[PDB]
Amino acid sequence: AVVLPDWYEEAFVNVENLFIDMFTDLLPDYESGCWAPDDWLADEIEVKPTIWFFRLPGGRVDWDGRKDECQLQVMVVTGSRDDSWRLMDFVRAMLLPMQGDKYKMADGYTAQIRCAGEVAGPQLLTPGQRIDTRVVTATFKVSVSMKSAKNYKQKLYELWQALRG
Amino acid sequence: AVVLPDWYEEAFVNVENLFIDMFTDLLPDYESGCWAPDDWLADEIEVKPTIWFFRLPGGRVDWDGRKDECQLQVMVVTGSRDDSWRLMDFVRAMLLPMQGDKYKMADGYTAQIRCAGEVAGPQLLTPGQRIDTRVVTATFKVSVSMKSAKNYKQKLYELWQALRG
Amino acid sequence: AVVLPDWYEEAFVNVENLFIDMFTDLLPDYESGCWAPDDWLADEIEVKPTIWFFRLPGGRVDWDGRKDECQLQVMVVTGSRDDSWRLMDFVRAMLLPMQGDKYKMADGYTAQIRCAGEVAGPQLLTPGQRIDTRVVTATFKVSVSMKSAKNYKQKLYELWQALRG
Amino acid sequence: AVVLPDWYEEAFVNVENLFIDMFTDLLPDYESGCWAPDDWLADEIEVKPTIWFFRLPGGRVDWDGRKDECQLQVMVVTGSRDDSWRLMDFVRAMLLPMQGDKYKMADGYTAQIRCAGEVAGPQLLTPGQRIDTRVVTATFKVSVSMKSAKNYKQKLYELWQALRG
Amino acid sequence: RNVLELIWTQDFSNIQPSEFGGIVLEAPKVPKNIYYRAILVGMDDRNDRPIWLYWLMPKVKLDKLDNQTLNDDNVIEYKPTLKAFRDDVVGYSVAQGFAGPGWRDLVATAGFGEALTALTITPGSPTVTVATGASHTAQLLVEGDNGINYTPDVVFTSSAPDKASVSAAGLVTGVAAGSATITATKGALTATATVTVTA
Amino acid sequence: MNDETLTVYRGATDNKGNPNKQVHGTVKGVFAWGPGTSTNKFGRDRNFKGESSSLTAELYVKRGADLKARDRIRRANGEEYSVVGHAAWDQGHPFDGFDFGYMVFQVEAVN
Amino acid sequence: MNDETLTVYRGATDNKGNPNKQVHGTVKGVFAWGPGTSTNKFGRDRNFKGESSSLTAELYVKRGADLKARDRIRRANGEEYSVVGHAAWDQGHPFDGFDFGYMVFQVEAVN
Repeated sequence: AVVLPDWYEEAFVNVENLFIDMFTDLLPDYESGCWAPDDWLADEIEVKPTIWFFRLPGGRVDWDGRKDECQLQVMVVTGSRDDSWRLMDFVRAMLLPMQGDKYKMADGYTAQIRCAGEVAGPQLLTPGQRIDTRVVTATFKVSVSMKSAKNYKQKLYELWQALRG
Repeated sequence: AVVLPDWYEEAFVNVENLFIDMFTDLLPDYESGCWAPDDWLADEIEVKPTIWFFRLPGGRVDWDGRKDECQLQVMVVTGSRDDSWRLMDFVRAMLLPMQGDKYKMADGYTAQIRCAGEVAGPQLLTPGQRIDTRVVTATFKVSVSMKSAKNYKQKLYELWQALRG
Repeated sequence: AVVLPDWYEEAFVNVENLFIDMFTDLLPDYESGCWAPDDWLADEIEVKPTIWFFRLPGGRVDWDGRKDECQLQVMVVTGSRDDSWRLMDFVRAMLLPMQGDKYKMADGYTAQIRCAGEVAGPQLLTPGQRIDTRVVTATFKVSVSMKSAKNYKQKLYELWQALRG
Repeated sequence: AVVLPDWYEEAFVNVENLFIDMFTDLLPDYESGCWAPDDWLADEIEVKPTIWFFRLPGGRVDWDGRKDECQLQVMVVTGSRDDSWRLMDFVRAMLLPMQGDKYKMADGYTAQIRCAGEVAGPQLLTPGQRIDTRVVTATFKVSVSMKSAKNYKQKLYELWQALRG
Repeated sequence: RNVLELIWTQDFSNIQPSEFGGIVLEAPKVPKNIYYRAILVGMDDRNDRPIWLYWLMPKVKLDKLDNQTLNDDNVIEYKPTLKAFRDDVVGYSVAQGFAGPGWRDLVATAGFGEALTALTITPGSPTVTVATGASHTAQLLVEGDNGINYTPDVVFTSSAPDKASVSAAGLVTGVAAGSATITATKGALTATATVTVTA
Repeated sequence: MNDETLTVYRGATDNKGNPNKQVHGTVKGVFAWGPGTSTNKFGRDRNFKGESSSLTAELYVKRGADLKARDRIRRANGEEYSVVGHAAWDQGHPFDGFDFGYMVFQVEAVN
Repeated sequence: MNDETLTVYRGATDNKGNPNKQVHGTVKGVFAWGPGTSTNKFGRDRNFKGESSSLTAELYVKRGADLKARDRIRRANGEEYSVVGHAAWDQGHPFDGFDFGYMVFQVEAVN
């Protein structure tokens, strides 16, 4: 994959990964992800329910405040409008009342959701090529505390003071 | 359909469903829905009147305040402009003066409409492929109290403390 | 190349060049630049990671304040979404905590990043023709002190007083 | 050309003409203008550097204040990105520190640039049909004093008091 | 500890954390009059030569403190308004200052001291030994008429490095027994000197 | 026939969007740069800071070949293509049942 | 054949975007201004303060010639073109292996 420097440690959590883990624990059979899998698109007439989380440009990160704000778009895809609305209601009930809630992701790291407000409300999108799937989409503003606000200015200074200076 | 967890109960009402039930009680013969039925599109020259309710991105949900604000688009489809304007007048006269009004939906749940105001006024849209139907559309900002503001933090904490923790 | 007047010295640093040098020092093997090289586009199925820095119209330059503000868009291109998000996390952890930090570019000139905030958060762009590449893009507001605020009014006055005057 | 009335004298300076003269005095060999000449478009593989100045809708004229504000767009076209950025740096270092600076144009009239600030920062635009030219564009807000705020109300009144009156 | 001590106007030196690393910081009965010596250091860098602009307030004291909003999106922020008093020892309440190689460049233009017009190197004709004796090496100290030691700024070039070799630091270690002319290379100004070598 | 050896890359994109493509094997097919006496035109995004071009072509391969949709193929020339859609005309003649023995794939240039 | 000598400019755009193009040599090719009995139409940007036109044509050149993608060619007439995409029909006949001896390059007028 990517060979990051040895002295570097992750500072931001992955909001999409955190919510994918959360809603795979909450809904085990129904698959949630950040993408449309090739095998999920194989069946359309009898489509399995799914939830998609997409990080979107929104909110201002506060490195000094140890806050990572982002806009999250949740797309609930089911075979019926009633099922899509029920699943979107479940997602909203899970996300909206969060305030300083902790959650241990699959990585073993316990994140902390500072707050989760709604930017754009749910709406049933018009069908596209996939005609038998009813999708309900909503955008949330999710603020999550960073893993660590530690800076690596020392390593950055060492780099150019050893190579150039 | 969707197998939600056994400990979850519905928190938000369905605004589209609530108004569909309300206007199927108010107008029994005319059909209202959130979609264009396949059999309703079958006849165009002699088109039956219909009312469509669509939830749109608008208003901010207030979970702590037990408020669910949304923008509702009403589409009145009739065979005449005068009939469309009459039906839109009826819809406006029903929705606009609402203030804390109650209504028992088909589910047996009595929902309470906090307030209903108009965002975009009515307008007669230009005809599309369905040339003989005159459609008048308006958008309303509808606020409805939630079924319950109870949070399920206990279930999430048990979930991540039993699997990972 | 361009034959500038003998009496003119550079007044602004190249933000794109500065960050290209910084992230070629931080990430030696992974190539970073302001453009998509023709040889990098040659391999797509097994695509090497890369980072692109684009200066964008944003912020107001303050000549009297010796400040050069610009919006820098970072495009992280890897073969996997997880790798792209890790690399974008590394880039964010590098730029965000900067405050008066110094860096000696390949030209031998030591720049000084006044501050580096984020305007648009990271997001995974939808694939284009290069279907196997996952790109994560973010925009940063970067302010860097100018090389010199010295003005050349005297030379212009000499020019128009010798040619015309 | 245009046969203007014998009693009319120019009231505004041509900002594009002023800066074209200025940057043909500063850079003699490199050609600057408000247009792409037909002979300049003849060569692409070995393209000569050029600078384009376009007056754009921006800023409010103040006739009573003897001011003429406009938005000037500068397009630096060279065969290399480094050369384009160097020339844009030169242009910015010339225009930005201006404050009440006089310049004698080729017409023999000495203008006076009140101020020159940057609205949109420099940016490297994506290539079009002309693939070997790297263009860097930036817009400036240029304020220049008018030649004369003298009004011609006397002639206007005389016209309709002789013809119609 | 120092931040909370300033906020609460108390001395938390004796506050010993519990066995589980827990501390409680009681506010004083009457707000104490605790004085501090404060410095406000800032650095502006020209190329690689920094300018250290600072203030020296030797008898500051807390005056007021802004209200704190405790939300979920912002950390706790302490915003005291320190007031600078006049210390009777140093005799001043505040003193702006500048330092650094950048200030060595900009001091003549700023108007402090005489203008840079001449440069001289203090040893007129130094002699160094070829052998590794006491006088093997020497130091060159170029100093302008401004009274400022410009040695780090000025690079010295030797016409005849075979006899005496002088680097940018003015090293007079030497190579062979002989006399070499050392020219202190600067910009608009220049200085000249002669260095002899004798074992 | 003349044919041409290609390197296939089969894989499935997981729910998190990570492409997992590995060398599945080889396949022999004939590349067609147009539907007839003409050639497909290369296109450009015009918003990409580079000189990458787009192209759609066809790959006539024998019926029953070991090639599927979303299966990248690399030629010995270094060109890489992505197979889009299923095979076409992978059926016997309706009137007779005759098998021409070849099915055409739509390939989009990815380099 | 009639042919036409052209001047090729081969180079690689570095990471920073500087075009490093130099005279690689010469090549002989036959220009085709249309795919048949018609001619391609010149296009304009309509947002450019000038009189520059865009044309896409074809260049039939012998197989194995010293011409590649992103290789600018200048005719003796002074016109300059940019070779977009790879060569087309640079293959033998699938049924036999017959070599027609010519491959068509898509060229975009850049002047």
